[PDB]
Amino acid sequence: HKALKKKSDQKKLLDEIFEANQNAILVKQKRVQEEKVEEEKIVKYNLEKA
Amino acid sequence: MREIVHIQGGQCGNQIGAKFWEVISDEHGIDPTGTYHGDSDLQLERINVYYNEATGGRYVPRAILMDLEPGTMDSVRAGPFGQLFRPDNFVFGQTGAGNNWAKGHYTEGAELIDSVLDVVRKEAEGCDCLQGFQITHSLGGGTGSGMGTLLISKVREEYPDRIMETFSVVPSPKVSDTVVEPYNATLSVHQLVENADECMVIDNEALYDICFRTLKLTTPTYGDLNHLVSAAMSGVTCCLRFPGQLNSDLRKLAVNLIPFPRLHFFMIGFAPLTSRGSQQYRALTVPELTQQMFDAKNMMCAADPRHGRYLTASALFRGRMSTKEVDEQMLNVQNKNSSYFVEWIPNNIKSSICDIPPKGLKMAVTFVGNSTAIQEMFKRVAEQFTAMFRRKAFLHWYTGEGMDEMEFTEAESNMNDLVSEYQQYQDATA
Amino acid sequence: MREVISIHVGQGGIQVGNACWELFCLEHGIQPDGQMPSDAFNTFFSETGAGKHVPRAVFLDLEPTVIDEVRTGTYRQLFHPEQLISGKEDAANNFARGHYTIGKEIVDLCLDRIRKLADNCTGLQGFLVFNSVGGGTGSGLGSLLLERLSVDYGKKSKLGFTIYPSPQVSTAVVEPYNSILSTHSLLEHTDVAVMLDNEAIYDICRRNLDIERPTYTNLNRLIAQVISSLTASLRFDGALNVDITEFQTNLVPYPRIHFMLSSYAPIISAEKAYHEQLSVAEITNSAFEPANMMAKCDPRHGKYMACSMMYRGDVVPKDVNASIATIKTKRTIQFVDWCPTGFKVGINYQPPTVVPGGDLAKVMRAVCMISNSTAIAEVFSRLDHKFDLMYAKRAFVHWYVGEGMEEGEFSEAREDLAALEKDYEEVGIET
Amino acid sequence: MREVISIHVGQGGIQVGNACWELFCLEHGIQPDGQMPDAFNTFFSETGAGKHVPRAVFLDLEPTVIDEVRTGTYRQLFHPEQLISGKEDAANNFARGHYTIGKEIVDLCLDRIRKLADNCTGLQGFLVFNSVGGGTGSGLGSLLLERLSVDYGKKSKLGFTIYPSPQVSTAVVEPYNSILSTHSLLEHTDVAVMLDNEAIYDICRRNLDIERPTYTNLNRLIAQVISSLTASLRFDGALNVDITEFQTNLVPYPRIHFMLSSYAPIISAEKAYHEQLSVAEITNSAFEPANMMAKCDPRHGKYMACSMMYRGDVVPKDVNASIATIKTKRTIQFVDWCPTGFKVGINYQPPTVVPGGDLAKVMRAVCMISNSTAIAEVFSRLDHKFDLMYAKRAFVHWYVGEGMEEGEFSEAREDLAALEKDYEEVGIET
Ligand SMILES: Nc1nc2c(ncn2[C@@H]2O[C@H](COP(=O)(O)OP(=O)(O)OP(=O)(O)O)[C@@H](O)[C@H]2O)c(=O)[nH]1
Ligand SMILES: Nc1nc2c(ncn2[C@@H]2O[C@H](COP(=O)(O)OP(=O)(O)OP(=O)(O)O)[C@@H](O)[C@H]2O)c(=O)[nH]1
Ligand SMILES: Nc1nc2c(ncn2[C@@H]2O[C@H](COP(=O)(O)OP(=O)(O)O)[C@@H](O)[C@H]2O)c(=O)[nH]1
Ligand SMILES: [Mg+2]
Ligand SMILES: [Mg+2]
Repeated sequence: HKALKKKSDQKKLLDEIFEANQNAILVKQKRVQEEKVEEEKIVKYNLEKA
Repeated sequence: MREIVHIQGGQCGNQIGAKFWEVISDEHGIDPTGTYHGDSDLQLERINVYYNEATGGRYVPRAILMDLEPGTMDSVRAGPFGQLFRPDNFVFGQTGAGNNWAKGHYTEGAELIDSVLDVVRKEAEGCDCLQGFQITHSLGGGTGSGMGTLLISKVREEYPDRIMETFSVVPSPKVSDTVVEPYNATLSVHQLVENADECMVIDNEALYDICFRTLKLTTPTYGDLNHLVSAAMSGVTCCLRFPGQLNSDLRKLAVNLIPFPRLHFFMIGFAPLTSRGSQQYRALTVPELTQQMFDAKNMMCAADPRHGRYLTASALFRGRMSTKEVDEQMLNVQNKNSSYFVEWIPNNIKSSICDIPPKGLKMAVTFVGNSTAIQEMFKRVAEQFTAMFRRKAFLHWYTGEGMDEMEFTEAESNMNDLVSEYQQYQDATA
Repeated sequence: MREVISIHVGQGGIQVGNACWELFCLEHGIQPDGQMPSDAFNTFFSETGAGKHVPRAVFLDLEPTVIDEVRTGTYRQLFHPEQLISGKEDAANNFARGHYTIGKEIVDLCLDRIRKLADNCTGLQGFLVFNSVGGGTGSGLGSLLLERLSVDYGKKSKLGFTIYPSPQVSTAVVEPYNSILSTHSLLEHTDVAVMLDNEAIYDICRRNLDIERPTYTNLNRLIAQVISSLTASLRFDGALNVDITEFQTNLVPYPRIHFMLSSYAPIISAEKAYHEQLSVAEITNSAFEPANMMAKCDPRHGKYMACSMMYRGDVVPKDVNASIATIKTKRTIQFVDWCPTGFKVGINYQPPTVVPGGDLAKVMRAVCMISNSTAIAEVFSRLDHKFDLMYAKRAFVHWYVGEGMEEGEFSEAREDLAALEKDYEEVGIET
Repeated sequence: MREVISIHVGQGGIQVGNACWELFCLEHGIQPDGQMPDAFNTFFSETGAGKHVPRAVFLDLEPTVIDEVRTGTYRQLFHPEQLISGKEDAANNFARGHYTIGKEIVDLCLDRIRKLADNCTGLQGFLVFNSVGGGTGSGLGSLLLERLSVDYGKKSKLGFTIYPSPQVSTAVVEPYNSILSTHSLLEHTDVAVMLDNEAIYDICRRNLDIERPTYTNLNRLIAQVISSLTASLRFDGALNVDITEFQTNLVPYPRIHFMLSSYAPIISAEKAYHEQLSVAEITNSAFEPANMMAKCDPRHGKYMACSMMYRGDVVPKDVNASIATIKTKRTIQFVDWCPTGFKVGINYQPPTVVPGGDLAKVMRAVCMISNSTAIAEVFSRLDHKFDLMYAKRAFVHWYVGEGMEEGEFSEAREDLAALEKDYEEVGIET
């Protein structure tokens, strides 16, 4: 029973630690998008100034 | 009373003990759960020799399992009767020696053996009356050949009055599984000759030959080899844990078998071993079984016993018998092959009888023979050792872990000497 | 029955107080309107009798833009209408303007609000203050508030979360003067002072969070997370609780040395924390890593005096002790000779909360460390050098002389800085 | 509780690490995403949930292969900060990768290695994969070996180097960096396995019946060899062998640590099952002079040692019977100072088969690692090729302009000459 309890607690912790990785799969995609947005802003600045 | 405690180390020793205690458990009728379920009253009256008692009527092995790697013990614990062993006696390392005698005897083993020595001394002090110690090991593995003889030494200075027997598996040149076998066999024999009260040589190639030809079975296995070894081991002490016409302990055997203290390397044989097809053929009788015992082909070794003269012989007959034609057949055998018997020792055969036969068999013989044919394994091992050492092949581990070539030279000289005087008495005449 | 009062002065102070107040409201479950969607809130909030909760915070500024933005934002119904003190004229980065000219007419109303708020509390733990040091109005108002409070209340504890300028990155050109003046003012009047420079947090966001074009909101959210980790012990049950008064029992050997620097872990993007176990050993190694320090200083350049560190989550004391043993065994970190043990540990059960739309994710284990070490002399030395470079030619001195400040005020601050550096040097040597 | 860390540097190293990692995942049942739909601990580590993070590191200064790996189906399997990718390729220059641009990457590599090793508690050792005919690969491998030898010390490292073919070459300056890397690794690598491409091409042509082979087939065969080598640590067997149990049985002297591998059987499913694939015929095919992955003739020199691993349902008596026939064979002769040179390992797990591959599955497989004195020919031809261009100081300026000294080639030449002299001295009988 003790082994079962420890294994179950560990396994639930695992399903909880499937999680501050997927979050910045999303967030790192967002950061790459924001860097590309900064590049687009630079392009717009150059075009308008020219 | 007069009990003995088991110590096994290395993969080979562990797997030998695994079948040995399965055999002894079936012999005593003990279930794998440690609960007695025998039918004869005698099955319990001396069950204390190999078992300690725990509360609840349960019986626990008095065996200590030790190794520098935990894989073999973790595997055997899942096998049949593996739950019997006390987890406290299990001691294992985390690195391994890699079949290297230097690593197994100097660096890791010296530090590790403290806990197993603690458990050994505790178990020995717990025993009512200590009779002796028994070790099972293989000389072809460096780590085992190291710590086994190391523990032999440090049990020896502590208990100099007790008896000790080792079952040594030496690497034969026919079936070779490791190339550094000559080195570790050399280093193991050099220390074993100094402290071994008794040593019993076992050869896997001879096991292969006997399982091929005697049983005539198609696919031999390490399980069959272990069964044969276990039956032979149990026959050594059969009359010790069950009654016989002649009570003859291990120390009886020591008194009657070793003429001089350094000649304590013996050869074992068991009978009967019959094929399944010929099992219903054989006419189980004392004369046929004892002649089957003295054939050179029944041995579990490579040394042809007809190439030399037996210094002495010992037969442990097992079953309900009388002694008369037993004795007369002993006399006939000693008269008929008198050329193969060294002359300055008249009546050089001991006979002992145990009243209960082996489980599954009405009549059996266990033979131990001290002969002048054993020089051959030592000679071939020394030849291989010197051929591989003359060019300093693979000596770099042994040099890099604190040991030097002077110890190798001393060991080689020591066993060369040993062969010299062990052959010397073969040519001796009165 | 325990309370703490929070002070936010200056543009940066208000912007970080707002950030900490979204996080506190989310953690306590309080809606933006202040109502209950459906009693540990008593540390930060007060019950009006029926319904909404009034935060125990005060906002001060002489520039009304941020105050108007707060009063027109979604949190207009939360704060009390008459606790957001707003002036008319900004000090324009002048410390003398905010300390002698226009802050005096506002500090009276501020003390009125402070005493009105303190009369409600019965188990007041102390005061926290937030202010940007690189701003004249913030520095002057904070210094004046510390001066008045130290005589109004006396032994009550005050903790200042000062945001010192970066070693080379600067927004203004006259900030060293008011930074040194405010440091001189607060040296003898602040019990605890935490360094919160921006360049280190920029580097942290760039490396761990992988944030390449950051803004002030992320910095304020990280500061809010640090504050929540520090203050969670007072409002959440834990196996080993630590109070505010239990800080300079362990972190401040001598009254003069009360400046310390913080770090948090795991400060990492939410990309590689599910794919690792977040073991206590590796999180406390990341916290102790010099590159993960939240203040731009090198701990390898000086000895360690004390470290008070708090875990929140399902951490184990045995694992914490095992990690501390490894840290002590490590050779790259050395403590001072007269301190055999310098680690104070706290344990809390509540995991950190996550804000929607933020950068940090939800984790079951976190640690916040507050370290006082002898390596912080470098920032004081570089600030002194920068101040001296401009004070050699008496540059920009007229802008402070014309606001009522005497000429000799800078000399005493310089002497105090030199004495403080000498004190650090004397403490840092072994016996 | 045993672990091993794998290093993959260079384009060929990455391409062979990928191939070995599909095979390991398939054998352990790990999905491409990693999610399982405890023997894995040898190669993988519990990352908590689902997938298992491999104990591997990837290094390259050319980001194309790294981007391909990170955009392939295995993006979710590998950690991103262990796939270290640079910006500028060394352009086949050993000096560029050893003195100029690899030094700014080696610090991050050592940090990653330390982070990976801190998790492991029973670290067996390190394996390294690198193409010798590439400047960046050779330089980074040499630098990593030199740094690790002082960072960890006695930890074992095994290098699977892919030496250039005797006549088939892709570049024109590869002998220089090959000799330089060999000089660097001679005193830094415990075991070095030759894996030249021409022999594998011949094997694929003769056995796999493929007239248009590519690098993927070679990488799959290398992966199968690695799996056969490492299956003993993660699968139960009647006779287990560890990584540390190699150079007691394959390396007589510390300088001689270069050996070649052979595998059997290699056959397609269209005609694999028309024959029984008996142990005798597979071990004869393995010993055949046409079945090595190294383009060398064993009939031109003596044999020093051979350690061979069988996987399947092998019988030890069958192994001994095959070894006896091999010893009886006259076309294969061992050196005088080596009576027994065969080491045998046994594993129960049959090899796994990859869908869409070339090799068909086998219930019986054997993989041999042999060290012999005939390997001097490749060193001699590489020395001749190096001298041909070093006579006129061709292509020396490209290395001199990268911080490399002029005399660095002379000491490598002297070391190669001394190594050849050492082989010649070892190869003579007493
Ligand atoms: N970390 C951080 N620092 C800030 C922030 N806003 C302002 N600062 C700091 O504050 C300094 C300038 O003062 P401000 O906060 O802009 O304004 P102030 O403190 O009210 O002083 P005045 O400019 O005179 O009104 C800058 O050098 C910044 O370092 C912020 O949002 N985050
Ligand atoms: N067996 C095998 N060898 C390869 C493979 N790829 C490259 N090589 C060997 O590597 C040598 C050239 O180096 P590459 O692997 O192409 O690239 P590199 O090792 O990173 O060195 P650089 O070319 O400077 O980047 C060639 O001569 C090949 O012999 C492969 O997939 N299989
Ligand atoms: N009878 C028998 N012999 C074995 C078995 N396993 C190994 N051996 C023998 O033991 C030798 C190798 O011993 P080894 O495993 O290295 O011993 P260790 O180093 O102490 O673990 C081989 O030559 C085999 O002949 C077994 O299961 N049964
Ligand atoms: Mg302002
Ligand atoms: Mg390349």
